[PDB]
Amino acid sequence: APPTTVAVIEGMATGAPQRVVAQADAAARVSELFVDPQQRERISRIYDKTRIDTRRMAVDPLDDEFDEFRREPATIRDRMNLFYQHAVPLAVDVAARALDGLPAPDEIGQLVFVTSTGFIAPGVDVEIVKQLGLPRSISRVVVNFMGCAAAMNAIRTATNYVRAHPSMKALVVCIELSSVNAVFADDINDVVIHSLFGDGCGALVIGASQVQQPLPAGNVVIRSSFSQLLDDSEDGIVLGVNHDGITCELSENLPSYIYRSVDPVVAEMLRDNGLSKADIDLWAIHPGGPKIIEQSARSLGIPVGRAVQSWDVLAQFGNMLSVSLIFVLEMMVAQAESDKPISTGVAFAFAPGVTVEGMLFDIIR
Amino acid sequence: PAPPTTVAVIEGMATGAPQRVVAQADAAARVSELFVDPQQRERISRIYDKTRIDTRRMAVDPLDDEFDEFRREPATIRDRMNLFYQHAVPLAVDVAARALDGLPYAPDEIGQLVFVTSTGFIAPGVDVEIVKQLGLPRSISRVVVNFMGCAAAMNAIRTATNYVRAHPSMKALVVCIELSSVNAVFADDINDVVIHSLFGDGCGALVIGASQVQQPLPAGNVVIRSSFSQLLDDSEDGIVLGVNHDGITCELSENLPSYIYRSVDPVVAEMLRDNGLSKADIDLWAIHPGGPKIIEQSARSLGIPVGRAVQSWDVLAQFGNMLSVSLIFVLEMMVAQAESDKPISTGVAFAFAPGVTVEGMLFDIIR
Ligand SMILES: CCCCCCCC(=O)O
Ligand SMILES: CCCCCCCC(=O)O
Repeated sequence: APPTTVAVIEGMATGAPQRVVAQADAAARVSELFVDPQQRERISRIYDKTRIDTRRMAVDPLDDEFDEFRREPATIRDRMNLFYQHAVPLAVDVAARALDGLPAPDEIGQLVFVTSTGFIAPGVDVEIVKQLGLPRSISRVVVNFMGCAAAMNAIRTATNYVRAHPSMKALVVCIELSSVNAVFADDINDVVIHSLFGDGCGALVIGASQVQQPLPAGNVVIRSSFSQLLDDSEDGIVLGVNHDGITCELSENLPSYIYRSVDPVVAEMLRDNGLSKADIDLWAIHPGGPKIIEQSARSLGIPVGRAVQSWDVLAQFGNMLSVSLIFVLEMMVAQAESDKPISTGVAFAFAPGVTVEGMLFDIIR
Repeated sequence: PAPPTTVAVIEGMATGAPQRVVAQADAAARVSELFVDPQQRERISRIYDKTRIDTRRMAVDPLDDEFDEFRREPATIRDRMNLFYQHAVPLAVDVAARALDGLPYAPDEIGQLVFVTSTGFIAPGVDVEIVKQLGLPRSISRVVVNFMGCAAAMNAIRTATNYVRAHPSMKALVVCIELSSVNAVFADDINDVVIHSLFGDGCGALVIGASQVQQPLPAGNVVIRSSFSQLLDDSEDGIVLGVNHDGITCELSENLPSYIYRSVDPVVAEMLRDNGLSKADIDLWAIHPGGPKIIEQSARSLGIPVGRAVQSWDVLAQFGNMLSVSLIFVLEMMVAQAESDKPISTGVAFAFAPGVTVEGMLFDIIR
């Protein structure tokens, strides 16, 4: 007999590096390194097509001082040291603020640490424990290279924890510093990647509640969680470690995989929870790029602009991989879409596989 | 709400490793050749002898000159990760298939896959090929636990136990694979040679389900009673993992044995007390076979004779240090050869991760 308890987000917080990089300025830095004017207009037409206004970088890519370093080979170890150095102070602040809204450090039983842009042990999860004075006996899980949908896998892990240990809470911390892996382009993909990815941190505090028990406004109930590895999509999203930093490779066919897959997956899931698409008030589509939001919406047969919080996060921060969906959730909690006392929502994102990960959730108003 | 009164059971287990055996004597010969001073070659042979390792398994033949060009060449990390994938998949899939072959054929009951490695980094990775080639459900929950060192199987089991305790109808599959051989480079200092003397290759897989407590279980099942974890202080240097241009690396402090001596007893003592036991109630000590000093200092801390941990010594001797995998090997041995007449054997497993952290389980083997 499964426990009849449910997982609740009781606490959230976001953060990002102080350094803003205007998309206009980034396109200038790149266009300078082209001669043929037919090629310079293609660069500017790429950066304009991103529908990104700003990003936050831990390391300024529009800074000449480290152009020597970013061209130099065999720097991966230095970049991982660089990741640790920025990640700790950012991670610890965001986590501290996710907890600051709430009553007892000895009740936090699990820390789930998510990144696909950092690889170093002992890592940030340890400094989080020490600097926040969490229990030395806390369960730690490090989820790596699960891409942009990694927060969904982390939440599912946290949900399993608190449902097996209802007295206890789980702390989920995601941090992505794409900027630490920035290099001078060889291929088209490289320039496209460098045009989209930014930096951010998000943190969640998850606890268990008895079903039907009353909950304060702003709590998010995780009702249901779904995964789907698709066929003939291995090329879709590819992550690798190079001598000069971690890399991401996105197939030209990725938008086609997204169009094909989203509706059947989301349709089956909703049917399984006795819902139709007309019962969803909130669509938290992963803001990975314009193409990902566009093709996700077209698959679902909803107007592209319906996912306004996704568009807003892309515009202000770009693609922050795992973190992006914590930002979308914070916005949805912060600005209610209607008068309803509960808002029902679907979140999903794409990981290597290709895999579709998502949640059905309720925000209490 | 009240916590579920269910317990996690290992219902399935299997090990594997590369076909290729490499005698410790032969490995020491190749390494001594690449050195000049006869006083230096004495130290190398006395290092390899001191490991108390007889054989290891390599996916990649390290005493093979075609590979020596490559392992001197810089900026090869991507190629080595491609090399990891290429060997890992066939090995991973076989070991997982054999962990499941022990049970009624129902792939649709596997709800979680936890994939553990600190020697490989590539997406989409082995976890995906495992799902496809075994025809596990496309809807299966996947978690990739990376760079949690040699105690990573303990973190994985804890994760799997939380899953099946929240989803009692469902089972979780834990797969650990380490190929140290794909990160082999020519030594610089001392740590380099010591690391290259200890680490080997292996794969282990576990199938975990939930039982109602006191409900009867077949012989060979392992009951996970408790999991425990302890981050220690002034021990950051103890165990360090990093990614280099020419492969993943490991750095072990000269003070690591001191951290192990000081940590193990208090941690294990408190844990046992909390489950209503003393050290005199333990029948099985599954100390992580990381090296002689780790087994020795663990035993000295606990105040048990060093040779008491027989299966740890045997796994080191035959396979060396396989990080996360090593303790699945120790568990298989303990299941395979009963230590006494008792119908249940109670045991403690623990290992060391970056932090430094002590991770472990209290467990019962059904006889
Ligand atoms: C997932 C790691 C890839 C990051 C590449 C650098 C992109 C940028 O920040 O411009
Ligand atoms: C954690 C990775 C360690 C790589 C060292 C290689 C040891 C060997 O295979 O001889």
